[PDB]
Amino acid sequence: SANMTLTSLLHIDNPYNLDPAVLWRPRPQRNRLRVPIGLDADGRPLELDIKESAQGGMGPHGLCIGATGSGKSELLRTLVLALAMTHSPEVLNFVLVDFKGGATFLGMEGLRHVSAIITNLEEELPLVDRMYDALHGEMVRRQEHLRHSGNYASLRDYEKARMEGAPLPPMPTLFIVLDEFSELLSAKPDFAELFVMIGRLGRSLGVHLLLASQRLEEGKLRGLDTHLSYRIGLRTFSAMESRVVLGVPDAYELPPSPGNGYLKFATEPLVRFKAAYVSGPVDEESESLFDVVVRQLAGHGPEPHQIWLPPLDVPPTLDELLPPLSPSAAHGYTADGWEWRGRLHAVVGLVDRPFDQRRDPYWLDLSGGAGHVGVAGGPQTGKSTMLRTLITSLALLHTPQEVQFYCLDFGGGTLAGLAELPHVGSVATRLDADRIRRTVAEVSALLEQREQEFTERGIDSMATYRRLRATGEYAGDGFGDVFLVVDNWLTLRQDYEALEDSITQLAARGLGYGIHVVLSSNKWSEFRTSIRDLLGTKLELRLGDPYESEVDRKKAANVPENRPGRGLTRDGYHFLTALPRIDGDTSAETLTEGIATTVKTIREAWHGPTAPPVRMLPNVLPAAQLPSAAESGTRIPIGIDEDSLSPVYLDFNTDPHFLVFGDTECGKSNLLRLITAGIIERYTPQQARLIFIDYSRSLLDVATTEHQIGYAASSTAASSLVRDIKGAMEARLPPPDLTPEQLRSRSWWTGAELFLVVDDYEMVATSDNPLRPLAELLPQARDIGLHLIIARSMGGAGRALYEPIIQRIKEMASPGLVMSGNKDEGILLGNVKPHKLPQGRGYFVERRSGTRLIQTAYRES
Ligand SMILES: Nc1ncnc2c1ncn2[C@@H]1O[C@H](COP(=O)(O)OP(=O)(O)OP(=O)(O)O)[C@@H](O)[C@H]1O
Ligand SMILES: Nc1ncnc2c1ncn2[C@@H]1O[C@H](COP(=O)(O)OP(=O)(O)OP(=O)(O)O)[C@@H](O)[C@H]1O
Ligand SMILES: [Mg+2]
Ligand SMILES: [Mg+2]
Repeated sequence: SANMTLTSLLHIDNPYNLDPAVLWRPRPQRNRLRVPIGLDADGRPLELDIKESAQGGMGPHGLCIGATGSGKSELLRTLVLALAMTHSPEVLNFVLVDFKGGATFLGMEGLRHVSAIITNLEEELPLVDRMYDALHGEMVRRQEHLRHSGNYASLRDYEKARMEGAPLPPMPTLFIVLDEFSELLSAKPDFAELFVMIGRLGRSLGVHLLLASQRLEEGKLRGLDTHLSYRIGLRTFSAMESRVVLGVPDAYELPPSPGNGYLKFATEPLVRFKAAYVSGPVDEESESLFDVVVRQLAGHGPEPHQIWLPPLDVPPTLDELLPPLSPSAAHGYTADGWEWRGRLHAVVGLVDRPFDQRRDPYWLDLSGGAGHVGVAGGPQTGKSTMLRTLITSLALLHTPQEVQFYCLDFGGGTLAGLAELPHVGSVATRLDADRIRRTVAEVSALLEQREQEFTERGIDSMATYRRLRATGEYAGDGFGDVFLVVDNWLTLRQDYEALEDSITQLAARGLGYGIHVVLSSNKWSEFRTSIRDLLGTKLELRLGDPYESEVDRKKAANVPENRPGRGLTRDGYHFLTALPRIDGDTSAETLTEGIATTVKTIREAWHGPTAPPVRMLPNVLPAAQLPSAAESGTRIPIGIDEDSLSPVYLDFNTDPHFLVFGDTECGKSNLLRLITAGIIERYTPQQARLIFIDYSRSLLDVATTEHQIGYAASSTAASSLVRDIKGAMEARLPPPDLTPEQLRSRSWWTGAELFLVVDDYEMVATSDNPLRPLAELLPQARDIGLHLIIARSMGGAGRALYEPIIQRIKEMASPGLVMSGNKDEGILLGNVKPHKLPQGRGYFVERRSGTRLIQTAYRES
């Protein structure tokens, strides 16, 4: 027995001129799914009929065993190719599976019969579980098709009803060839359930299975030995393996030459045969016969139903998951005229649904309820990338007047690439602490504004507000839907604990007023229990721990460790985050160049008002911007705070004294002239008078008025001015028997109040301090008309806190200001230790409102 060509057994004279029309002709009931595989001893061809026993013979399913060198690989090629040359893709589809990296089905791709070639599963082991659901889904799909089409019971009933005289789609029988199923089950033994289900359903569903392995052990065929009708035994490894698949050890004794084997079915005798080949040439009195055949058959017939889809390797882009994007008129670069534009929906990635034999785009409904977005994942998992997609995705479906973004980049500084977007208004890095506080303060203010205004106007919900601005006839707040983005929440609740509770309350009531938070961190446990529950839309990636997950502990573990972008959809499915690109390139190494081009496209397509910036404390605040005397009253504005950028006042009718510390050239003398000038504009010389102690002579600009009483530039002139004002205020001291009314009205004395303005107190606080005698009057300064306004340098200020004058001023809780300095001096006033501050800036300390960062005003001349 030499070796014969398959073209010979199929009665084909000319292989180089195949006609698919005369190959896929309607075959008789017996010849259906019946092809020759080789010749027997006598010389008669041996046919394999994989039809059910009730229709033909050798049952629906079968098994093939053959050790290395038995031609197991070549046999499987011959069987498939023969079936392909005898049937149309209309009536037959293949699922070719090899557990190990075998090139058995290499070249089968061209055939329209082949739905999927699943090779090499020993490596990416979880693919087995996917392949389970992909096939399990096919079983259910075929069944529901038979339940729906009519109420048929089997494919055969369906098929010829269809071909009898009916209108139905062709439903081809499915042939599944799984190689090395033995070492597959020894890897994932739970997979055997699929096999059993096939043996239970496959006959009616038209699904035929062929289990092939290099070597077998008897345990593997548990609950399968019955369903496997025909058995092809090539040269086995042991005598027992030959037995468990045939009943006799005859396969062990087969010649080492490949091609020889036996064929057992039911109770009918073995038939030794010799398989034909397809991997050779043909002669006459290079290239294989396989290639020649496939080359001609490829491209003919209906393309098969996809059972297996590309298993989540290369990430998609935003243009890939969205309709064609075009520069619209007064709508920017967006999906012009799309139904889902400006619906607060955003596409993020691609979800894998293998059971449903499809892959869905992942969409988020930030239109309320789930408007808050949370992201978690271990180091280098793909967070910072995820955020950039979500922002860009929203940026593509919305105009900068509809959405705004304010970011706190605490995870890599990658967000700075989107800073030129018209949708963003601020991108604060970890080094810009001033902008970080303001970014949160700005949104906090907007929330409070919308909290009141929405009730004042006829606005019942944020949906209405969005609908009002949509008319293009309403301005509102100047904002739309605002998104506060934090890259690393952990970093935030460490360096800025105060902002944790701040942003938390933003989330607790912001969704109803169009304020969204988009927070990201490493672990869900890094989010406090109070705020973690507020994140409606959670986007979970690969975690450092599969537990602590917010979807499924189990599933979380199956998420690829070192494959960035992979995650777990809320429904419990694997997905892959898209890339923030609209170019089309899906390569992560050229991401930087990609993002920059996307932002460039969106910005240049938008020719309107951009996102409102985060306003901050001015480097220089003009005193003219402060409320006038006719506005404030007797109160004197000195600057604005960081909290709400609102004026900060000093009311000398409530607290009589004021004290300010600060290093050299910080703004002491300027603040002193500012406060003084405020007194001039609000008091008449018969209401309040001034006395200056200015050794450095910095206060000449404000000592020219009629209020001026005494000006001292020397220690002698200073202490001289103390003697006469001491005895003066001593005269105003309350008589013992005064009624409470007389006390609070200050009736027993008349005249003006005295404002003692002292600049450079460190230079006047020598061994013999001129201000010392007045120390005993400072507590009684309220019952009289005394006021102390003192400025002192930073050096040795901490130890000066114990001086009689200052120690009593601080004791009676006088308003104070701590400007630029160092921490060596310790806490001077309030609860904040001094540090390097820009000119004019300081920490305003008041008994009420406590400590507050403010910016003092600059007064020229
Ligand atoms: N969906 C994706 N597809 C392909 N590559 C990705 C994807 N997501 C992230 N990457 C790659 O992973 C790298 C890290 O991304 P990213 O900075 O988002 O992770 P991270 O968790 O924020 O890192 P870190 O924890 O250090 O801040 C990037 O260089 C990017 O190229
Ligand atoms: N409120 C302010 N805002 C911005 N800049 C200011 C303010 N006040 C002062 N400056 C700047 O600081 C510089 C010094 O101001 P000022 O004379 O108040 O310092 P000082 O407290 O008197 O220090 P020194 O006692 O060492 O002179 C000035 O050149 C001025 O431009
Ligand atoms: Mg990061
Ligand atoms: Mg000064």
